[PDB]
This record gives sequence, structure tokens and C-alpha cells, in this order.
Amino acid sequence: MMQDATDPAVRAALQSQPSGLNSTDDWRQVMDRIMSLTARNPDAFRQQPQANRLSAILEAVVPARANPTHEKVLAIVNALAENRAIRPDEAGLVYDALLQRVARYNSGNVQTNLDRLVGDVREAVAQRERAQQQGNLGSMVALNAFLSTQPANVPRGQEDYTNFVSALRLMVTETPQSEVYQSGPDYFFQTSRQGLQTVNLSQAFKNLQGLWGVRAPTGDRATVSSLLTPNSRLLLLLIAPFTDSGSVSRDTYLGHLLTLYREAIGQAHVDEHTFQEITSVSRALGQEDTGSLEATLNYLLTN
Amino acid sequence: TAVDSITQKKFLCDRTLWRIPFSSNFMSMGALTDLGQNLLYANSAHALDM
Repeated sequence: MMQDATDPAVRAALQSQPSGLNSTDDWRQVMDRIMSLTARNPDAFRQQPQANRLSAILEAVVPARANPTHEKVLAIVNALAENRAIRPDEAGLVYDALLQRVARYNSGNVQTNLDRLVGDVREAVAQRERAQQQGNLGSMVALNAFLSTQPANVPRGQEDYTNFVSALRLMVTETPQSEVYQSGPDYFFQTSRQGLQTVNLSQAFKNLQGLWGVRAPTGDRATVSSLLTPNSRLLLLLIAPFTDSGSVSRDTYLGHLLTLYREAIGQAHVDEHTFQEITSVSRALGQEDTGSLEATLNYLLTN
Repeated sequence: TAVDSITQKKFLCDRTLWRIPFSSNFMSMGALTDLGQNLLYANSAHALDM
């Protein structure tokens, strides 16, 4: 089990308010401790020195108003650090700039809002932290711009593309984390990893609009399908762990190559379980076994 | 040369303060000693003579 982002209203409380005994806030906890009612040891208040004994009585029986503002205003500014509304080095300015703002306006209806906004801003950290795990929000809106600009449902050659419409939508829903459909240049493009080692254009996909339905030769790479760019080829291998059945595997490469993209993944996860064993058995071989990779090469070439 | 005498013994003692603690034990244990904040010397008013 794991925690959510360390509670932003509590992190700032951790650094300000008393830890052990706040005699006013934890009143019936000190009162329980002084009445010899605590289950740990009853006479923990009796065996204590007489002077600090009296300090517990004066503070608990007469509750003293402790300063609450600096654990409320800091609760906003540290949430401003976790929601990233300010930079971490900005904690010197905004903490006091708003304290100087409430120095001028201590006593309007604004601070009655402020503590209600404290509960709102602390929840906004918890809302966004669960929302950044699903980076769908900066992805689906971007795909809405892709679906509108690109002409949808126009394969007047042959139609297998209706299945492909949902295939791109499945990539948004299944993996959301680093999967951002960034619109930097006017061509749309999707990143798969946190460092973006396969971020091809979804407008390199515009090469497929004339190749949505053509004739198939035989079983070896086609006499025509050499036109398919390694840019668009990178996309079609990336949608392959998402959609398989739907596109016709016998009419054009939209389906025949998509089934063949599963052959690339099908070998990969087998060889993953192959490599994790031969590398693990290095005590009995005592060599840099590149034959683990050479057999992997042999299991792809000699078929 | 045997002569007769009665000695005078005396102590020298400089550069330290004459320190005495404030407890019924009369031994400084900590900063605040027993009689420092006891039952008799705590909140009431008293005036030191010499």
C-alpha cells in the first residue's frame, strides 16, 4: 500500500504547529493524560517534576488561544508548491506577500472564504494528482482536434478504417500516463514513453488514405506496399498492442501487416522470458553470452 | 639553632566565585534546583536579608 501526494495542508501544518502536546487543541488528550486516565501508565503525571506538572494544568484547564493563521496561509502556499502554482524557490515571497495582503485586510469577509478555499485548494492537489496519472485530459481534447481536422469515414477505395477510428481512441483510454497527443507543429503526433523514443506523426498516417484497400499478392512483403513510410510503420506497430481483430487480414496490409505486427510482439515477450534466464545463469556459463541475442536473431531470420 | 614557634596557617583562593546551590539537598542538579521552585519558594513573596 502507498500514499497520495503528502497532504499539502498537512505538510505546512507539520512544519508550523506543535508536535507533542498542544494543550488547547488536544485539550481532552492532555486532560486525559493529567487526570491519570491514560492506559499506558496512569501516574505519568505524578512522577513528573512539580513545575512542568503545573505548566500542564494552567494550559489545559484554562485553554490558551494559539496562533492558527500561519498554518492556514502556509497551507495554501505549500499546496501552491504541490499543485505547482509557484516554484519551490518562490516560498519566501508568496508566503509573506499574501500575509502582507491579509495584514491590510485581516478583517473582511475574505479570510472566512480563505479557510473554505484552504479545503478547496488542498482538494485541488488531490484531484489533479489522480488526474495527472490519467493524462487523458491533455490527450482526448487533442484527439478531438485530430478527428475534426482529418476527414473521417472517407475510404471510397475499400473500407477497413471504421475499425481504426476506435483503435486510436483505445490508445487514449488504455495507457494514459505519458501518452500525450502533442500539437506542437500542425501535424499531430503521439508520444508513448516518458523519454519519447517512438513519437511519429499521425499526419504521416495521411499516406494510408490511398492504401485503405488494395490487392494482396502473396505472403511475402508486397510488390506495392513498399511505399509505407517507417514513420507510418512506427504508428502501426504502436497501435498493435491495442487492436488486432477487425481490419481484414487478407485484403490489404491494414490487417495482414497488423497481424504481422503481433508476430513482432509475439517473438519479443517470448525472447524476454528467454533472455531473463540465460543472463541469470551466468555462474555456470562464465562468459559474455551474446548467443542469447544471436539465438534471438536466429529465431527471427531462419523461419 | 633550635628556636620556638607557633605557626600561622591560611588559605589562598582567587579567581572563582563562592557558589552555593538552592535545594534542601544543597546540590545543583540541572538548572532549576529543588528549592528554586518547590512548595515554599515558588509564587509567594520573600525578602533576603544578610
